[PDB]
Amino acid sequence: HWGYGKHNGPEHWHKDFPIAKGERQSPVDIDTHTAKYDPSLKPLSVSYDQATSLRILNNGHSFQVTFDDSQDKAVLKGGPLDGTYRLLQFHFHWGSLDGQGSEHTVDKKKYAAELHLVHWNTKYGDVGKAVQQPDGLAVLGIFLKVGSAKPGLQKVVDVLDSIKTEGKSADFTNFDPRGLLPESLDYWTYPGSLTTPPLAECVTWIVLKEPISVSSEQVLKFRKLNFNGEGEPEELMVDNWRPAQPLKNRQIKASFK
Ligand SMILES: Nc1ncnc2c1ncn2CC(=O)NCCc1ccc(S(N)(=O)=O)cc1
Ligand SMILES: [Zn+2]
Repeated sequence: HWGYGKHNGPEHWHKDFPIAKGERQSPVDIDTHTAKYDPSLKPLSVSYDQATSLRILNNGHSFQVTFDDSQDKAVLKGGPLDGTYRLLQFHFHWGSLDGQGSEHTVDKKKYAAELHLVHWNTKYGDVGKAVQQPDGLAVLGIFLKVGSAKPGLQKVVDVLDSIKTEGKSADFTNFDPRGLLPESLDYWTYPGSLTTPPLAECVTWIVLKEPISVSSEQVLKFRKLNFNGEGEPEELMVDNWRPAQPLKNRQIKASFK
């Protein structure tokens, strides 16, 4: 099955998922000088005060924190979106070294990691129906650079030792995703895809201009996780990012001058 190694990595995915070579694939390079400022874009509305985190899980390609999406508790609206999108989960993509790990790039610059907050359009009732729609999902992407620690991330990194290998999970309640957001909600947006199989072309991407800073000790804890299950040869969970895909007939818009 698919992964991030030499023999099953991103250059192989198109064999099982031919949409990998489609017209609106993600991630992409964000050319900041070619993005078009669109003063008709609204501010993003991030309403996370009633978020209910449930569990944290090593799924073999990342780790994810999952939320109760049975009600409008933590929702994204506005920006380029029509309607209301419910937070399902967040996860990260990261590198073996600090100069790579993000999926999106900015003027070809790679960041150490990229946070994805995954939301689905309540129009479609469940995330399985939403992935089959061109406007089914909205993913909020946030870049991580290495420097000062992000205090709001520490509760996450401290439990990773308990989900080291594929398939492990743990309860993970009362985690507040607002402690992962940067000051500014200035963003770029473009139509795209999931960055892991099935690579469905169902995502409105909203990528924040301002990265968050995390400490070296925080990102090193990411790099101790395992792709493998317990009892298999240890393969560190690093470089779990898809590289930039061709922009083709798309324009990236900016909410900011
Ligand atoms: N816990 C849950 N409850 C209900 N349904 C759930 C679920 N977990 C998974 N499903 C199905 C699902 O979500 N498929 C989409 C997977 C996805 C891929 C890549 C990106 S990415 N890298 O583009 O952001 C983001 C999301
Ligand atoms: Zn992702």
